[PDB]
Amino acid sequence: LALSLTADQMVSALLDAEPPILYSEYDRPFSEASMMGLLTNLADRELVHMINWAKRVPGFVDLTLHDQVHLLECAWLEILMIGLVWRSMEHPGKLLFAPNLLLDRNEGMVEIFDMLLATSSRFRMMNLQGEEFVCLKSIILLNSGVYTFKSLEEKDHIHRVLDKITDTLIHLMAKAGLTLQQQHQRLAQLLLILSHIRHMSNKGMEHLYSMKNVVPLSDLLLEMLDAHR
Amino acid sequence: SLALSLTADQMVSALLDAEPPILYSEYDPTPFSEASMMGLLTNLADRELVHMINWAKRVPGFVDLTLHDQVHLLECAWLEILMIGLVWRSMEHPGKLLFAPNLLLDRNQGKCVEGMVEIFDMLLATSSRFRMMNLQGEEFVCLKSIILLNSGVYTKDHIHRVLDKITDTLIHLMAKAGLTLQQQHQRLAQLLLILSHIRHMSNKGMEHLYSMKCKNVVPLSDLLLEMLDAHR
Amino acid sequence: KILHRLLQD
Amino acid sequence: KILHRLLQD
Ligand SMILES: C[C@]12CC[C@@H]3c4ccc(O)cc4CC[C@H]3[C@@H]1CC[C@@]2(O)C#Cc1ccc(N)cc1
Repeated sequence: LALSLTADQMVSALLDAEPPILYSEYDRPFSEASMMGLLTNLADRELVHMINWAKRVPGFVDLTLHDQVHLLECAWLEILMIGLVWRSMEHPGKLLFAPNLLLDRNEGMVEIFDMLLATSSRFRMMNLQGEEFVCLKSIILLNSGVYTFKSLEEKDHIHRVLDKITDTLIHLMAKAGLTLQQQHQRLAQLLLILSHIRHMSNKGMEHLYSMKNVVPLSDLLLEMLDAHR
Repeated sequence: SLALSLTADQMVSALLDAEPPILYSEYDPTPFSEASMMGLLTNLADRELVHMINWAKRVPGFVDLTLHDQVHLLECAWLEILMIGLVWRSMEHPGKLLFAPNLLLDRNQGKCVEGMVEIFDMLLATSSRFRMMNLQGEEFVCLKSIILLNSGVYTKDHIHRVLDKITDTLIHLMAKAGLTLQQQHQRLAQLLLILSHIRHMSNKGMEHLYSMKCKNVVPLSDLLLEMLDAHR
Repeated sequence: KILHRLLQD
Repeated sequence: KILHRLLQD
């Protein structure tokens, strides 16, 4: 089914599937544990929408439940991070976790914060478009866990969908007037950022393993934690 | 400065000529234990780092960078570069990792060290992916230098200008092999997305190397410890 | 796990 | 650091 979608049908399907931007419970005194509780509470509520967003990504439902679980267990934090970086693009030097939760740079979380800020500045410098963002986010979902999958094993179906999204990114850049050289360079620049997003996610998992201390975590968030550890 | 003026073939030839040699492990093997197998691997990694440092200086454009920037890029990418080299020379040995010509290990031997079977299966899968894709040596040296320049750039316009040229070099190779325009950008995307998994394997390996220093059983060299300390 | 039941819906 | 020496040599 996903193999029949044109480039515009691919974009429109991914745009229609976009989850909403949820709100934080931010108000008034703020302990470092209270600030983290707002972020983990927000991430938990976002996880429910991401799960239903994934089922709308073309090809994801064609997979086994076991592989759908595996792809989400590996990519859930990368997808939260690229969404945060996306909606923080128009706010230089600040991270927009929620519309009412705009955090500037001011224990160890400052390393993750600066890396997310640098990713947001890189997206802003490149003038990243929404149609490109939804493609990159769906690539992360399908690519982050494909290398960690017996012989029954059509994972070429994922690579077939991955190649379809790659054609979509090129179709987008060709519409923006970019030459063939500029299309290939921009495509490479976007995918190389996914390596840094993976790096931020791995460093985030190490911080999240340390938190599972006093700051409470939801049952779904703890299950996503046990996958990487 | 000077890298941007090369042609696509001059870039390939320069990267191929800069390739570090395949080093050997310490002979007289004796099966391996947890302490002995890790000693051979860390001894090998330390000797390869010396060659990697000189290989990096031969990557076009890398010397145009500040000493501080050269330090930062190598500190962030050294384990990814070791891994993509191991994966590359393990291609024609399916199910086995060619750490050295005299140190070919399979998944069974990775169980001598706890938690190493996960890294082993991840490294074996990457090698099978390259073998499935029929990865060429000209493409390999492009990917390896891309890791060097990209892995630390986010933590600078000259570096991204060199990355664009290596990208043009990648497309130039695929257009050489007869690949159509659609096959070129699809293969380009497939190769670059594998770098995300190589980043993941490196991060998992760094945690083991840190827990390895905190064990003090297998010795780590001062150079290898300094590269570790930069990730803490 | 919760991820399985939420994918079932 | 040792990395400084080898990059200059
Ligand atoms: C760096 C490393 C040992 C050396 C290896 C090595 C050596 C030479 C080379 O050309 C490439 C590589 C790539 C993989 C490297 C290992 C990946 C796993 C490793 O990080 C380790 C370890 C480890 C694992 C488990 C425990 N318990 C302790 C240490």
